[PDB]
Amino acid sequence: GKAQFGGQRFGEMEVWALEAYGAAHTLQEMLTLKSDDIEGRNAAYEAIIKGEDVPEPSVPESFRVLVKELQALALDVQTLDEKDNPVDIFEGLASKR
Amino acid sequence: QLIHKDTGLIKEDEVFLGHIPLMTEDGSFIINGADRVIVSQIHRSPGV
Amino acid sequence: EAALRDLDEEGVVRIGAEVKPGDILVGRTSFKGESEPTPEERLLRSIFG
Amino acid sequence: DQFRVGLARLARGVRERMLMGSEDSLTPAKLVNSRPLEAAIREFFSRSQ
Amino acid sequence: KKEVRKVRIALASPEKIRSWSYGEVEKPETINYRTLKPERDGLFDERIFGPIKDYECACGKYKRQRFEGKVCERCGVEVTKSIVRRYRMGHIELATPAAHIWFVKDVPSKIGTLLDLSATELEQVLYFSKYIVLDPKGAILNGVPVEKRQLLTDEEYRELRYGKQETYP
Amino acid sequence: KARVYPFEDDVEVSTGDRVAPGDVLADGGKVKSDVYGRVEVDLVRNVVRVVESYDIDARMGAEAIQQLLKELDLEALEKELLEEMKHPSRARRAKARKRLEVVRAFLDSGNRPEWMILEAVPVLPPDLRPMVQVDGGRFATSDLNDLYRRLINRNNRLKKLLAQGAPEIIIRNEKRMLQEAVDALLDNGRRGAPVTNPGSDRPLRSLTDILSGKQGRFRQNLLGKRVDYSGRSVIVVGPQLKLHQCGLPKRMALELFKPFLLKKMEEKGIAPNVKAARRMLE
Amino acid sequence: KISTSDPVRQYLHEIGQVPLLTLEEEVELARKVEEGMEAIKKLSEITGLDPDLIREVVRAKILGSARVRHIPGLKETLDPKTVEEIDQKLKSLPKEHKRYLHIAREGEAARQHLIEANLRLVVSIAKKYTGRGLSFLDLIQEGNQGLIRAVEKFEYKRRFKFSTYATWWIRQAINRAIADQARTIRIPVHMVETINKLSRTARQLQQELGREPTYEEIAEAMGPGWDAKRVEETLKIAQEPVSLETPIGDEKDSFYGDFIPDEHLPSPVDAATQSLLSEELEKALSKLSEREAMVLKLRKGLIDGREHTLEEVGAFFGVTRERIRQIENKALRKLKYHESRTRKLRDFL
Ligand SMILES: [Zn+2]
Repeated sequence: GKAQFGGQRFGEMEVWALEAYGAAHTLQEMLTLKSDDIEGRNAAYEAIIKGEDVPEPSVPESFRVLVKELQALALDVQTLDEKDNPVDIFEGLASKR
Repeated sequence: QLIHKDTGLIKEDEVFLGHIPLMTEDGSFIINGADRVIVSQIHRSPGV
Repeated sequence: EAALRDLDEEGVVRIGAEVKPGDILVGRTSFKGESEPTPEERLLRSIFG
Repeated sequence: DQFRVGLARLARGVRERMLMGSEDSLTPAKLVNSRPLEAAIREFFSRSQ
Repeated sequence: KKEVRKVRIALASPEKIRSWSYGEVEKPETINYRTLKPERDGLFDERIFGPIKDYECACGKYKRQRFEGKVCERCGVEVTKSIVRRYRMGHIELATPAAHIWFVKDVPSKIGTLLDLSATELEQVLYFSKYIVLDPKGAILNGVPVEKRQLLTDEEYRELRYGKQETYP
Repeated sequence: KARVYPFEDDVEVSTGDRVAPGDVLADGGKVKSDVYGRVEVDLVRNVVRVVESYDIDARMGAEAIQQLLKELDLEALEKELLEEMKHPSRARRAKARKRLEVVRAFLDSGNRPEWMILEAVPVLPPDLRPMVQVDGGRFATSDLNDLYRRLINRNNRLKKLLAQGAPEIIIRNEKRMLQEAVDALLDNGRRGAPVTNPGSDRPLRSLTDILSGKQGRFRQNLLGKRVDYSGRSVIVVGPQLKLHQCGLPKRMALELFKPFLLKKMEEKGIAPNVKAARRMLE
Repeated sequence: KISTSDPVRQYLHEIGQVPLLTLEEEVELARKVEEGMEAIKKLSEITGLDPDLIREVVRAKILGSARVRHIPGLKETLDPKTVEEIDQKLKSLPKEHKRYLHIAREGEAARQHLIEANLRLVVSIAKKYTGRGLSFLDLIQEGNQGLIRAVEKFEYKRRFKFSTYATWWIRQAINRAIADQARTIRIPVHMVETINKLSRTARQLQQELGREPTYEEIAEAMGPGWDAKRVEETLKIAQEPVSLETPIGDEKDSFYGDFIPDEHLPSPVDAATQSLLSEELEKALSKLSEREAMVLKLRKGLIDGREHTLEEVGAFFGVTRERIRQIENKALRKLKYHESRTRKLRDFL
């Protein structure tokens, strides 16, 4: 903002570096909580506030968004598990009727 | 000067619609209050 | 109010003031949430005028 | 040169006037408009690389 | 509450497509300017995409989160986080079928590369605009009876539809 | 080119039907017509011109193609092309395989060719292609809406036209345009390029474009995110520091840990509650 | 040639069109149409079936089968079944009537011809409505429909050229659609009128006045109900607007959007605050006048409109507003001052 700072441009080069080390979580939270995962951060904040541990990372808007773009391009993108069963990344607001 | 086949030589000697910036005593310009500068750039002279 | 000590000049802050990040160079006011006071806030607010 | 572009851009304008231009209800600046040239140069400085 | 381990990518069943759409856009209308309102049946008709105000209908007949997810019997808009507006998808129903380019300009042009069709010459020519191919039947002829599906031109087409006519001033 | 069939006593059909020879024609059955074509009704000599035009089906655009996709058993072509695989040693054997793998993927990973065609166009959630007010009475949006718009426009127009039993020409032509709009949206520029009808003849950022931001070779893509508990400053050397240490401007530090900090505060008399400390530091 | 991205020219093969519509021909065709409809009327009536319905039929058949909408709006009309049913019926009708049939038949067919033959007249017009803000094509097609209408609405009986006639309709459908699809935002026509009306003047003013006249100037200039700040709002409203995908001064990888922030969603801070809020609130709430502590909340706190007294009376399905006044008092009062002890929400405002 004006009286509010912006965030550091965490890029591939930095991703790469991180990866190299193997700090899975960091890189995750790094890009999720610390950045694109909505609900997370808030939940994150609060957690910290109450002096609690940290919740786990969901899907980064970036990606969700992505999925949509695809869909918008008439392209089903399906998250699946081992049993090869679809998984809703929007946990509801995607499932209609 | 606009004339007519009928040798109609009516001359409205005025049209100040447009004004243009001026160069400071030092050589720079004032654009929207901002001191602006113009960089003389080079090129391949016109010839053969 | 102590936050108005200097910016008292009917809107503007009085010239020659030692300002620090967070003070008010200028005071401005508009209307938020399309000027609709939260019902949640509503209650709270009432409890003190 | 920049003066010319918006300049030539005015003549384009002025030539589009002989079309529906009256016998002699066209003489001065009824055939005029700075905006095009105005912009050109203006646009120039202000937004010039 | 659990985790995943496999991502998929498959085309979209118009069904599947429709299986997503929380409605269908029928109207171009963006937003009403006088009040900045998601034009009804338009591109922002929150009736389709949802509340613009988390947990709250249009006409406002419904507000508090104390109406978990009960549709509006009036404005016909649900009640939940307006956030869903950036997630729900609607669709358009095409009066006629339209081809997904990524299966044309991409070579081999999958589809044509699937119909013995010139990744351009054949494919393009037809679909896009000008020429026609014989869909199912073609008994009548010009020497050659038919083409199970081979190409044909307009004049060709009409010289069969209208047979043959001629005006003489 | 038509067969004059004069009639008299009983009646026929309706000047437009395909007949060859059809069950009945005119005059209580005293008339049929082994030959094909379409009916034309004369009302004077009770005669009937029957230009020849057997009923054939030759459609254009998707519909056509679409049909084909449906009308096609892979299980078939599969083993079919399989029979060109080596037989024509090198020539026609090349193409064969090519075309063949496709199928296998389709054939194998359950899908359906028909799918590649469209009649159900998806739409991005609003807040992903928002419309927001900006400056002293103006707003902004994404080209999509626009793309999207024009499209809709076309389709709905189309409807009427059909609903209007109009000259398949303008019709076709229309469809044509529609199709354009179609792809125009999906990926603009892949064939002719549309731009903001007005002003900057710049193309409108289409799906694909927007997507992979391919208009950069996806080599320079805007790859990167912004972190929340980040900060930056110039560096200096700390001879005092011990290998695993590093100097940090309190001030800066402060912000980065605000929350944690806040908590501690509260955790200590000094801070009754949160918002307290919160403002307490503003 | 290849990427012969010029639909224009293609459609422009309207030269292959035989505009040979001599008066004598136009004429002929004309009557042949009216009659065609008049017929339909008889029919429907002489059948108790809907007229539109009829002609709808008449079309398909004449419109050939290679053209039947595979999806008549997805089964609307049973294009392959309910259709013939009608046919054999009409066909199975007496000559006197059945004759009307082939009439409408020819009637529609005729129509078609007429249309096309003047498809170029169309174009010759669209040309003038160019730039205004809409694909030449779209332009064309629109005027095209306006034409058809003109056809429909047309009494040849009154002797006079169709060209000049329909030419009208075309214009309308055009402007019509211009006002419609032109903007990115849906706005009234009368709106448009004036809008242009404005811009136009601007020139006739700027020119004369030598300078850029402002509200006042124009507001006056404009007329009957023209206020400066009015003028003002208009322009604002008459704006284009702007792309989020616009590259920024960086001219490299920045886009307007990269800067628009979101305010509809609470920062983890607020979110937390509110949740945190929602907490102590009811904390106090509970340890209080059961049905009477809930009253206010149950009202706006749960739905809408706390202290709708004259309502809340029957909303409590009992006690009168008179008493309500009281309740509130002690209720709130008793609270806050009690909460002067257990300080909680005291750290808000
Ligand atoms: Zn409602």
